Amino acid sequence: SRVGKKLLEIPSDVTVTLNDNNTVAVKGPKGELTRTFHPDMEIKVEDNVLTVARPSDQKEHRALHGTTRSLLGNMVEGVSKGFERGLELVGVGYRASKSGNKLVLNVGYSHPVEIVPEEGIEIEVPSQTKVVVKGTDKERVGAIAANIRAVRSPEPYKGKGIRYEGEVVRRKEGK
Amino acid sequence: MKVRPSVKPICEKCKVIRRKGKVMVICENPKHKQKQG
Amino acid sequence: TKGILGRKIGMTQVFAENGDLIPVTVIEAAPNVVLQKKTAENDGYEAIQLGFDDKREKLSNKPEKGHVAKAETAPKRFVKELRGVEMDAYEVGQEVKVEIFSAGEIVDVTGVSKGKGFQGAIKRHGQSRGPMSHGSRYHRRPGSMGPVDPNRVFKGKLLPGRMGGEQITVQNLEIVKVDAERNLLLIKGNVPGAKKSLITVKSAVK
Amino acid sequence: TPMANASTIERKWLVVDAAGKTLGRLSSEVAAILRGKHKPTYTPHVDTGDHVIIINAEKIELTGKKLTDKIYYRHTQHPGGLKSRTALEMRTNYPEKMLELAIKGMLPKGSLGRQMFKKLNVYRGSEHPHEAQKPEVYELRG
RNA sequence: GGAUAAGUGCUGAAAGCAUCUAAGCAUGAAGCCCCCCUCAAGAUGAGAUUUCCCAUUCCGCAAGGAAGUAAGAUCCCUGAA
RNA sequence: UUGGCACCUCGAUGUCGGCUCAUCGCAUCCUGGGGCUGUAGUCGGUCCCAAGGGUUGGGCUGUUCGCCCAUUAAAGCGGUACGCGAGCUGGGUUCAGAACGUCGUGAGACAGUUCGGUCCCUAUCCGUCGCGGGCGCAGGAAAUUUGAGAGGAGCUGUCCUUA
Repeated sequence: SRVGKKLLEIPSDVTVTLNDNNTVAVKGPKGELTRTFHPDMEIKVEDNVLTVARPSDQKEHRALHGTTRSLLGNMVEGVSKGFERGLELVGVGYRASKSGNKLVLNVGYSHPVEIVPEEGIEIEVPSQTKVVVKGTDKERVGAIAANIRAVRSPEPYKGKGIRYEGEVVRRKEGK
Repeated sequence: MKVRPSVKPICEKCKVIRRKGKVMVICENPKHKQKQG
Repeated sequence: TKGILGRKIGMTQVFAENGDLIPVTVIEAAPNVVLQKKTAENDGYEAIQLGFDDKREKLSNKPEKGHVAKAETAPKRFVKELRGVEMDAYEVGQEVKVEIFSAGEIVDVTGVSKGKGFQGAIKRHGQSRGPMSHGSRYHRRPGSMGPVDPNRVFKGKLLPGRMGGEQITVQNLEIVKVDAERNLLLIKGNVPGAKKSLITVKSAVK
Repeated sequence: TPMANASTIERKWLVVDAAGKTLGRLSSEVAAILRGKHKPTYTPHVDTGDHVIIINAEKIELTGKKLTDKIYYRHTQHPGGLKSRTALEMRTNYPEKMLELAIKGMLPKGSLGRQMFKKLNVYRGSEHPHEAQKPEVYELRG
């Protein structure tokens, strides 16, 4: 029962590089990534497989040892497969569209709403309602998704507004 | 929120945690949501 | 950013394609001239000077004469300095005029208020007076000076003094008319200062 | 009946970098030498100290959550004229003055304290205009 | 505009899950610093820029002093915005 | 707050209320931002962060307080010698007069009432607001300026559209 103790294979179409002490850089079909890590940690890529180690056993080193592996797994999974998040939305006049790369939302306001994925992330609008964010970093993807969801967060009485596809909305009884 | 020094869990699904050195309580039931202060 | 400076004359009324009056202020800005063109490399900021007069040599002095003789103009009486404008546009010896502006541009104007003299708390600071009857021996006076505990008087307590003579700006005015042949501006409303006094006009700091 | 110096002084010029240093433990030495306690020819009333230069003031360090929680208060002589500046924004905008504050605080008070403060000359970065004085480096004992 | 409060969160382990948090990222107030207005180099840390004047005479070993001046300013006078 | 103790003050620390003048705290009345809701909406309740600014005019009463009328976004709670009388008033308390009730044999007395009843002071120092002079700022001068730093300002409704 431990995370960082484990190991992360590196299937193919991937190249890891310790550019320096800790500033890892990864590449592959979807693109590339970089991260700087805590230097007390120890990283060693073997043939096709990555290993991580900590010097010691403290509340700090343990946590870092777990986070580094989980984060690197996220990195390689993004560079291979990419990360994706769906978003539904529920209303009557609630819908979406795009202005080129941008996103556009006609939900509930006197005005529409505009969103800009500036950072090498793309957005897809297969339907008027459903939306997809698609990129390489879970961090940025979830960030953008929450930026969207904050626009018209749902309501409990009538489940409205933006809504993660796997969301369990709380409900009320409109008196 | 329910700000109070006597912070506890209420139901079994209530989950105490610590955050920014403060004590807090989590649950899907927002009325069970608590904090010290 | 833009700006000019001239002299106030007076006030009057003007119509606007209607019966709609306009209380107008009248300014003459004989063509101002550049004198110096400052830089961040030597002066630490970008800015220019502007002169507005044509003095007598009996009134001017040698250093002024040199400082202007960089340009091909005469000594000046009202010299001031504009900031935060386009610099490549301007040059030295370059005259600037009223046809900069137009009849709808908004403005922030600046001048020196009138001198009211050593006046009291009411006229200076808008305080209320005491009653003039019911046995009162108190009126036209500033008020208490404060409480007892600190054994002193706080700063900022307001009191008589030489009211006036302050550098004042007025924002978001509107130009009404121009007469470049007479070198005149006609501005919607009223400005600080007395007649014959300096007035620096500027593109409004929106 | 020992000596008590007067106009028999040779004030050198020292230089100090602050790339990773704690300002308190640094200042507690620079002030000592500004006062001249690093000399045998010390007297309390003559300012036997030695001139000091500090570089890379921005690049000082601190312990704990001081950058967020250490507060330099400063009051005018107006009511509610209290003002506050965190060590962080002091470091960014102007670390010269926060170094000066610390050192001034741990200097003596009076005309002599002020005059030995006047020897100090703090500079952001690594520029050091005072080449002409032919200074030298001073590593810190601490 | 910038940084923040409460709050919201993303990613994420310690604690194979969960977790707004310890690492790391972002939001977020009539509030804080700015933007706006005024004063401000006695800021004895006395700043900067432009332009003007010239480097005279007497003593005094020198130190330094006075004694006429330049640029310029004032006394005095007419007056008030 | 009502109080307890008697520590400074009886070679005098003027005491309620009101006027003018403000100032500080925040346990926030409004405005701002949020959580929860037995929050459908509109309005709300409660809690959290926030003290920047603002926070009415009248009748009765000496009054504070309070009740009432009409408004307001709101009509905040408190401290500053229950702020401020060498700044004002002096209606009340609290001198001497007189009177009612009551008590007292009586002289007289009553946090019982009523009528009427002298509020002094040329500001030395600090402090505050304004104004000048002198010197300094490694020569002497005229101008323009930088900006450390300081102060000011900083509130809010109603209507139309969205609908």
